[PDB]
Amino acid sequence: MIINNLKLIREKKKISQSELAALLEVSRQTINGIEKNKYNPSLQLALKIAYYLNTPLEDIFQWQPE
Repeated sequence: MIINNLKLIREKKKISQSELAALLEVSRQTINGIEKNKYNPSLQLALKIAYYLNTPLEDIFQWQPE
């Protein structure tokens, strides 16, 4: 039903828009893909933020078909 997500990590990190905007050193419009990327964010989507976030993708990776 639900799986771990970097945005949830953001929630865990308690990072607000100003801070997220700080994270957003990558094209935000890429997120706009969420229209169709509403799935758990792709690694490319995840990596850009995950790069900044103190959280390995490996641990983060949700190998869930859902």
